[PDB]
Amino acid sequence: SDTICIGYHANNSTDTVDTVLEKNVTVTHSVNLLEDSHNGKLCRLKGKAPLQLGKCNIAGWILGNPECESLLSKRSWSYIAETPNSENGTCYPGDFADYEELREQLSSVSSFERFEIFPKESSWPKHNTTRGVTAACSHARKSSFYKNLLWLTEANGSYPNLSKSYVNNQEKEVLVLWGVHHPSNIEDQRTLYRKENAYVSVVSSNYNRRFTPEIAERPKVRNQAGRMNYYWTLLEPGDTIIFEANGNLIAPWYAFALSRGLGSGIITSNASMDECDTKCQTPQGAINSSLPFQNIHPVTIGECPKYVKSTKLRMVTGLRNGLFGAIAGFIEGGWTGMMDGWYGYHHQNEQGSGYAADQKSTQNAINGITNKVNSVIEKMNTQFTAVGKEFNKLEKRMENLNKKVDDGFLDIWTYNAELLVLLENERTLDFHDSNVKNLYEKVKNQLRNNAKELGNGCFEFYHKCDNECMESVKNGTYDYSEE
Amino acid sequence: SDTICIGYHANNSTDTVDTVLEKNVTVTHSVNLLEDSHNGKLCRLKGKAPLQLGKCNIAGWILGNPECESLLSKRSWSYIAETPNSENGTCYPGDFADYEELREQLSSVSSFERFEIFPKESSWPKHNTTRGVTAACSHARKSSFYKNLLWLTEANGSYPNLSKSYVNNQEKEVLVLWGVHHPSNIEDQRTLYRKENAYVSVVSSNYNRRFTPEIAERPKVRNQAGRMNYYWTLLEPGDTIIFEANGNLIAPWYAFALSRGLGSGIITSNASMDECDTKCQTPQGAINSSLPFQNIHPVTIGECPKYVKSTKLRMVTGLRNIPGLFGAIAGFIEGGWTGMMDGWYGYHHQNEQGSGYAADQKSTQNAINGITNKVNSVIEKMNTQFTAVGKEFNKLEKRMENLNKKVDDGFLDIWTYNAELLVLLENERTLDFHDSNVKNLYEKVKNQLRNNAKELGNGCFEFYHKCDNECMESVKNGTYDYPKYS
Amino acid sequence: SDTICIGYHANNSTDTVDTVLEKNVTVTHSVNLLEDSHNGKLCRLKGKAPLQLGKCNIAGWILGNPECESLLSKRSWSYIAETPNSENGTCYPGDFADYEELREQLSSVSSFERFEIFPKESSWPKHNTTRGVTAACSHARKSSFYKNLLWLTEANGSYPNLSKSYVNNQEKEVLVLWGVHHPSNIEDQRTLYRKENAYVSVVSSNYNRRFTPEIAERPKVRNQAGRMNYYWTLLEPGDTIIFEANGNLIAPWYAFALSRGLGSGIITSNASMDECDTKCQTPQGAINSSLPFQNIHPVTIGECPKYVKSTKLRMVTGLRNIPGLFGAIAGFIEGGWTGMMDGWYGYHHQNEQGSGYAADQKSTQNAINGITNKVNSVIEKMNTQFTAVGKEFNKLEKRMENLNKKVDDGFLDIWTYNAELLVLLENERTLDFHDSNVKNLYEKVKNQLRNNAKELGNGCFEFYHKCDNECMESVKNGT
Ligand SMILES: *[C@@H]1O[C@H](CO)[C@@H](O[C@@H]2O[C@H](CO)[C@@H](O[C@@H]3O[C@H](CO[C@H]4O[C@H](CO)[C@@H](O)[C@H](O[C@H]5O[C@H](CO)[C@@H](O)[C@H](O)[C@@H]5O)[C@@H]4O)[C@@H](O)[C@H](O[C@H]4O[C@H](CO)[C@@H](O)[C@H](O)[C@@H]4O)[C@@H]3O)[C@H](O)[C@H]2NC(C)=O)[C@H](O)[C@H]1NC(C)=O
Ligand SMILES: *[C@@H]1O[C@H](CO)[C@@H](O[C@@H]2O[C@H](CO)[C@@H](O[C@@H]3O[C@H](CO[C@H]4O[C@H](CO)[C@@H](O)[C@H](O)[C@@H]4O)[C@@H](O)[C@H](O[C@H]4O[C@H](CO)[C@@H](O)[C@H](O)[C@@H]4O)[C@@H]3O)[C@H](O)[C@H]2NC(C)=O)[C@H](O)[C@H]1NC(C)=O
Ligand SMILES: *[C@@H]1O[C@H](CO)[C@@H](O[C@@H]2O[C@H](CO)[C@@H](O[C@@H]3O[C@H](CO)[C@@H](O)[C@H](O)[C@@H]3O)[C@H](O)[C@H]2NC(C)=O)[C@H](O)[C@H]1NC(C)=O
Ligand SMILES: *[C@@H]1O[C@H](CO)[C@@H](O[C@@H]2O[C@H](CO)[C@@H](O)[C@H](O)[C@H]2NC(C)=O)[C@H](O)[C@H]1NC(C)=O
Ligand SMILES: *[C@@H]1O[C@H](CO)[C@@H](O[C@@H]2O[C@H](CO)[C@@H](O)[C@H](O)[C@H]2NC(C)=O)[C@H](O)[C@H]1NC(C)=O
Ligand SMILES: *[C@@H]1O[C@H](CO)[C@@H](O[C@@H]2O[C@H](CO)[C@@H](O)[C@H](O)[C@H]2NC(C)=O)[C@H](O)[C@H]1NC(C)=O
Ligand SMILES: *[C@@H]1O[C@H](CO)[C@@H](O[C@@H]2O[C@H](CO)[C@@H](O)[C@H](O)[C@H]2NC(C)=O)[C@H](O)[C@H]1NC(C)=O
Ligand SMILES: *[C@@H]1O[C@H](CO)[C@@H](O)[C@H](O)[C@H]1NC(C)=O
Ligand SMILES: *[C@@H]1O[C@H](CO)[C@@H](O)[C@H](O)[C@H]1NC(C)=O
Ligand SMILES: *[C@@H]1O[C@H](CO)[C@@H](O)[C@H](O)[C@H]1NC(C)=O
Ligand SMILES: *[C@@H]1O[C@H](CO)[C@@H](O)[C@H](O)[C@H]1NC(C)=O
Ligand SMILES: *[C@@H]1O[C@H](CO)[C@@H](O)[C@H](O)[C@H]1NC(C)=O
Ligand SMILES: *[C@@H]1O[C@H](CO)[C@@H](O)[C@H](O)[C@H]1NC(C)=O
Ligand SMILES: *[C@@H]1O[C@H](CO)[C@@H](O)[C@H](O)[C@H]1NC(C)=O
Ligand SMILES: *[C@@H]1O[C@H](CO)[C@@H](O)[C@H](O)[C@H]1NC(C)=O
Ligand SMILES: *[C@@H]1O[C@H](CO)[C@@H](O)[C@H](O)[C@H]1NC(C)=O
Ligand SMILES: *[C@@H]1O[C@H](CO)[C@@H](O)[C@H](O)[C@H]1NC(C)=O
Repeated sequence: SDTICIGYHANNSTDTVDTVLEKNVTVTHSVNLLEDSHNGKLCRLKGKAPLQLGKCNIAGWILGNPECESLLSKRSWSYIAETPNSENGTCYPGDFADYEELREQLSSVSSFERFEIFPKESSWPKHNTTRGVTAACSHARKSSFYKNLLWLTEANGSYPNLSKSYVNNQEKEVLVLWGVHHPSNIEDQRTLYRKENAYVSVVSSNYNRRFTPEIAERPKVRNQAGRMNYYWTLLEPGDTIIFEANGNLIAPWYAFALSRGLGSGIITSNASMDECDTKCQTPQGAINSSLPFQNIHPVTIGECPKYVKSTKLRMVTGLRNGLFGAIAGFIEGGWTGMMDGWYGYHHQNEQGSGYAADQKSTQNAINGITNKVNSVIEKMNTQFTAVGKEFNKLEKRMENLNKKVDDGFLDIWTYNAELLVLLENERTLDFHDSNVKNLYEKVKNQLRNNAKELGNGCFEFYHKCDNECMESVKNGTYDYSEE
Repeated sequence: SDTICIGYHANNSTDTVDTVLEKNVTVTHSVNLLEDSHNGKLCRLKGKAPLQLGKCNIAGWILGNPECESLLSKRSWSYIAETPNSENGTCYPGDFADYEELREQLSSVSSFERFEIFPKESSWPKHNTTRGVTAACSHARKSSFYKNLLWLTEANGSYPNLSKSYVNNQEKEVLVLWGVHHPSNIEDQRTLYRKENAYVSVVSSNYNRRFTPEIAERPKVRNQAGRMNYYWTLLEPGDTIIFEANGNLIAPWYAFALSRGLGSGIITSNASMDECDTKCQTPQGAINSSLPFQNIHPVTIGECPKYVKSTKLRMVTGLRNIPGLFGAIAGFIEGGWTGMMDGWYGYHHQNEQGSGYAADQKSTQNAINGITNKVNSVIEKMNTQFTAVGKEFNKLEKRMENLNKKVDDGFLDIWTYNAELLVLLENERTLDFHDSNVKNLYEKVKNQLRNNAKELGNGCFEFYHKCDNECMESVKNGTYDYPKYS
Repeated sequence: SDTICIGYHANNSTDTVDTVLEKNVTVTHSVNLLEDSHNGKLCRLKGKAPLQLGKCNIAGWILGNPECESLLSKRSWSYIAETPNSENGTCYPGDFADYEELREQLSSVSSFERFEIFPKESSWPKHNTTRGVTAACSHARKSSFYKNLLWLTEANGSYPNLSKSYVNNQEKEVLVLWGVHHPSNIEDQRTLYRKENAYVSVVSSNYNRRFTPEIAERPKVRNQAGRMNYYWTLLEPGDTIIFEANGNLIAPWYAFALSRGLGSGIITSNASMDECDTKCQTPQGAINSSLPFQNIHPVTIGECPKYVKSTKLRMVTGLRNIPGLFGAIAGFIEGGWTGMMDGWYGYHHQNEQGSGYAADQKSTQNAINGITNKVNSVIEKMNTQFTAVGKEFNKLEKRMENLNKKVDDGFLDIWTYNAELLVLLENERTLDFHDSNVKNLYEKVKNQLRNNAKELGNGCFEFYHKCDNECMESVKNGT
């Protein structure tokens, strides 16, 4: 007897997917949508390396703590990496005004340039510029001080009025930092500033603040009962800043001209830097930006996949290894032997035997599933952003609001991703079930009376069929010689 | 021989939709789910017109900058519209305390009424009330000052202690604003206030602050080295506010009795206002709220379609236009019928009495009702809370500004993804549905005409027996007398 | 002649669901996905009862308003419940610094220990410790004061310098509260403090502030033109706090050692407490947390279903009830069988030995298992973290308040839309599924009886050969 069979692919694949109706379905071909690995390194974003702070936090780096590396020239960075629990910040204890705010300002800086705003050798001719050192800020076992500030003191029994101004002719924003010293007793205030009641005044076109030292005994920090409060402001292009004091000023020595870029952010990381590039950086390492979802870390920088709590997001592209009754229905098994398509034919006649795929229906199915995967992947809108937000000890409400935002996006993206994969995996299998059922009915319609339907997807020809009648039948031309 | 064919509609439509399996599919009918047009005007929200500030920002308007129009009547507004050239604010340089907070609080009011809190002519018998004008607040080429504040100065060589109180009897909140002058040198401090050390004190039942002038040389803004700081508080009904100073006070002259309503916001727009109503205002113009999505602007006020980055959201309602999951459409019935123009699905008959198309009304009306219900569900399930998306943050609120941007951008990402895929997937489902309606019509006829006709394999049945117009009507209305012909 | 029929289940159910194509479809079985009821009481979260403040707000409780002495002995809680009449707070008028911030801090406290930081009887030997009472803080018709603070005044014509330190040896954070008095006139300043210009100083390793009294005429609140501003700080373990003053200090008397727990929150509720447990508390009452969605209240504490504006989220699990896409149900098999009560799909046989219905167990069991897996996926994929939705903002934080409102409202719109459409679309898919299982059941037998029977067109086959009960069982068993 002669036979033409319609059937589908099977292979040695062990891939499993989940579907809305069935868990743990072994499938022939599949695509993973979930980034779940990282390279364990810090990499370049947008071509530039990050600003690496090493032993310091931003306070110590921006103030110039003697244990931190100085930036002498103009530099650029993609994001900032500080390590956890950096211990070199404000070596002299005090309050850093709007510290988190300043950290956020430095996260959106494309270029950054240190310059000597009030040069130490020439700006203070009637004050002592070389005695302002302390053991709290020592380096290599010798006392020192912040490299960007200058602790002025009395000279020859007097601390005269000082008035120092600076005009921003840099055609960009200038970040100016300064300090105010608060002694632990009036003896030290008298010794250093030759006055009991001093003041500091700092003004620009849009900044204006007056400081008066407050003297009291305090618990010792870094063996210091005194305090220095740190302050900063952004001087607009063309604007001037005026410093006026008769005591206690920790004066600007170096300041920073800066250029703004894309908003970036700060990564806390114990990971080391490497000679890699990336479109998306996480605290434990860089991740590929090709898939729509990732489960490595919710706080990322770059053009990043959405963070999900999922551990598996596997999308079926092939077949069971149903809704339309053929696959796992009346055609109960796949053909490992057919290795050139998803759907096709098996012939058995006197002229020879073997499997062959139907190129038309397989190519249509391959092209459609490809469009489906590309839509799940490429419809994902991806802007360059920095997720992280920093809040101080009196911003717990803002911190919890930020956590409620990140967590809600996580719940929405996790649920929708899980269910999308479950439902569309079901749809993809029905699509294959319907492509083979339509292939069967196409041949049945052509083979109207010339064959018996065996009920297994196979038709036994009455008309004697060689290897020549079939090529016309699989090419869909038939002339409906009874044995 | 006589023949009855099953087929589906085709027309001259050029609409294209995308589906999960195929992009750019030509279809007979489709619906747009994406608002992509606005009317270019500012409209009334919740029945009320916005406050239009024109040349002024809220600061200049509320202080009474001499270049701003004063409000003589009691009025109401749903939101505030300032223009990109709103440049007239604090004409005398200084800090406006909690400015953004005041902008948000003033953005929608049930009633608003300016009134003379401390009449200039009668409240300060021992101070100079006529010398406090400056070129920084010039008007008509003459020095001037804010119309709602009064710059008190010394009179006859003395600036006496002042203590002025006001009881809120307005049975609503009163917005009281005031200022503090900070001279640029001690000579000016002496000349105007006859003291080097002055203070200002302002107290209510829940507001309590003391100000002392700080004198220093400062860079000149609008040719002023001095500074004036502006302050405000909302005095609750029945409460008292007390001003105490011996110098430097920029005193309240007019205040505002107001009732605030549900929180609104500020629109920055160069669009003109019109006598239109809307549920959703956008900076470039009002938009309809009938569709679930819009791509006009992310920052809107009202009950608004969700903002998406999509450029096209077209939902198929009809069929592939050919002038498949179930094998019929674009399968064995490979083409549509331009000739059938009164339904989606139907028949072509040819017998000795004539030929022509006819739509199957039952199955067509069923499909129209389902697709209608499907489109209405996609549209009407969209809950949109009244919201004012915009948020203003000052130079020290950058983290807050980025948190607000992360919220708007996260919602944009969720809604764009969900909108695109919903249309991609439901477009596929709608086409499967039409394909399955044609299969069931074809199979319905095949069951009726069991052996009395040959299946040609293209949607057509070749009758063995002669079939007239009562027989053809019998097949199309599903009362085919099968035994009669066997 | 002998007949075998394929059909589907029908019952007396009146449940209705909506589908994307058709509203209000009567179905045989369904599951509710929407929690829409609550028990009307306050319950224990994570095993611990809430702190009920009753007549007091948090200011009155933490400061020790004399009308809150019944709250001085509560030490552990899961969340805080204030009532709509919580009116006893700062009985002496003034500003409470970072009050909302402190309310959020106390929302995340596991254990709480009040302790006498500066004992009134022994810490102030040269000041008057018994005169600092006022009618603004009355108790039992006698002037009084906060039970956790001490209003120090001059003794015998002088208010001497004071310096008091405290070392946190509690091995946990110590919440320290204090105040600064601001009289309305300089006569009262001299009377209480023997000084016109005083100062207060409070310092630790990370806190540093100096306060100066401001003397001015003020409107009277609770008959007081004076003011007391309230302050606090969290003292780190091992750190020292130093109080220094020569006047106007309202000194700490008791402080609080606290241990943080899971971040929780504050509920305002008129509901009474009961001896119940819940994984989710709402202001009107506790709710079940089993379903993925609830419509009771958007501001919840616990592991909570997502809040939706929906009034009905019913998912069909069974079939159209007749007491489609694949053409059988409501197609050529126009009705369901109330008689078949042992399955969703099955057969009716009629031959010379008898008649009756029989469910096809394989196809029914396969369908029941698949629909079960689907219902469980919709439910169990819902990630539910312990959260406290609520956020409190003061009169100068409207922008923050409206940003929090935009966040809550955005999540509500996303979840409502997605829930409604998921149910409409999966209800359609579920009904399509049943239509397809009966079509495949019909087609299986039609292939089996290729020439031996006439297809009647209603799901029934008229046997040509006489078919007995072993022939019938083989057709129903596919043998
Ligand atoms: C309650 O709290 C108040 C605070 O509000 C206390 O008031 C303060 O008390 C302290 C001590 O009681 C006062 O400090 C003293 O100041 C005098 C005045 O010194 C000045 O006057 C002289 C010239 O006019 C000169 O002697 C001084 O020179 C000092 O400073 C320079 C700095 O370079 C240095 O070179 C010198 O060597 C001197 O150090 C200065 O110009 C000062 O003379 C006192 O010295 C005494 O104390 C120190 C330390 O104890 C000791 O070393 C000396 O031997 C000497 O015995 C001292 O420093 C402060 O001025 C007060 N402040 C106010 C506002 O009144 C009050 O005392 C507290 N009461 C109680 C009961 O505790
Ligand atoms: C370091 O910093 C301190 C504080 O910042 C400065 O101290 C101030 O210095 C100014 C300038 O000398 C002082 O102002 C002066 O006040 C004198 C007194 O004026 C009052 O009394 C007279 C007569 O009773 C009245 O006519 C007058 O209207 C006032 O009521 C004035 O007479 C001075 O004017 C002289 O200088 C100006 C220019 O500056 C001329 O135009 C005049 O013609 C006149 O010759 C002057 O205005 C001020 O009092 C000081 N403050 C304090 C708190 O003492 C230091 O000067 C500064 N530098 C140094 C080196 O210490
Ligand atoms: C920069 O960072 C380093 C590392 O954190 C700092 O060195 C550390 O300084 C702390 C504080 O002084 C030391 O702790 C103290 O040790 C001393 C002596 O043992 C003791 O008296 C204190 O009670 C406390 O235990 C710590 O041991 C020390 N560690 C090392 C490795 O040196 C340094 O101070 C920082 N310098 C600047 C300028 O920021
Ligand atoms: C600033 O103060 C320092 C220390 O008080 C002065 O340093 C002294 O300088 C002389 C030379 O002029 C040396 O002989 C001393 O040994 C230095 N003392 C110390 C402790 O190093 C310094 O001179 C002062 N600055 C100016 C400009 O006079
Ligand atoms: C109101 O706004 C106008 C325009 O912003 C101001 O006029 C400008 O004033 C500056 C002086 O600082 C000049 O440099 C410009 O040439 C002016 N522009 C025009 C078009 O005249 C005006 O001063 C503002 N007035 C007040 C009271 O705020
Ligand atoms: C005007 O009011 C002030 C304050 O009420 C009176 O007293 C002065 O107050 C300031 C504080 O702002 C102190 O620095 C002064 O020392 C006070 N003057 C004294 C004590 O004589 C002032 O007396 C009042 N003016 C008149 C004319 O009564
Ligand atoms: C505790 O709260 C009550 C009510 O909120 C406070 O005031 C009572 O209010 C009404 C009159 O307005 C009456 O019940 C009593 O006359 C009021 N009581 C008193 C003592 O005035 C009460 O003052 C609050 N107590 C404290 C210490 O804050
Ligand atoms: C999933 O299927 C694989 C075979 O494909 C099997 O080895 C494994 O145990 C299954 N896991 C289950 C049923 O949980
Ligand atoms: C103070 O005297 C020293 C003496 O060595 C001198 O070097 C310094 O320049 C003087 N300070 C001045 C002139 O401001
Ligand atoms: C889309 O379809 C239209 C109409 O058939 C056709 O003209 C156009 O070339 C197609 N291509 C794209 C990219 O839209
Ligand atoms: C808004 O809808 C109305 C009613 O359908 C319509 O007349 C109007 O043109 C629409 N406007 C815009 C801008 O779409
Ligand atoms: C100052 O004195 C003149 C003449 O006595 C008088 O006209 C004027 O009103 C006085 N100033 C004030 C504020 O009354
Ligand atoms: C107020 O000041 C002006 C100067 O601008 C002066 O001419 C006038 O007389 C003064 N009036 C009083 C009452 O002092
Ligand atoms: C069906 O068509 C026949 C032929 O004209 C007609 O006589 C009969 O009334 C129709 N039955 C219906 C519409 O139910
Ligand atoms: C829905 O259908 C039922 C019949 O099962 C009917 O009683 C009811 O009135 C219909 N409408 C609503 C809103 O329930
Ligand atoms: C404190 O003051 C009260 C009343 O003012 C008085 O009865 C008491 O004896 C005083 N005690 C001391 C120690 O001064
Ligand atoms: C101080 O006040 C107490 C309060 O009772 C009093 O007994 C004593 O006599 C007063 N005088 C002195 C010097 O202690």
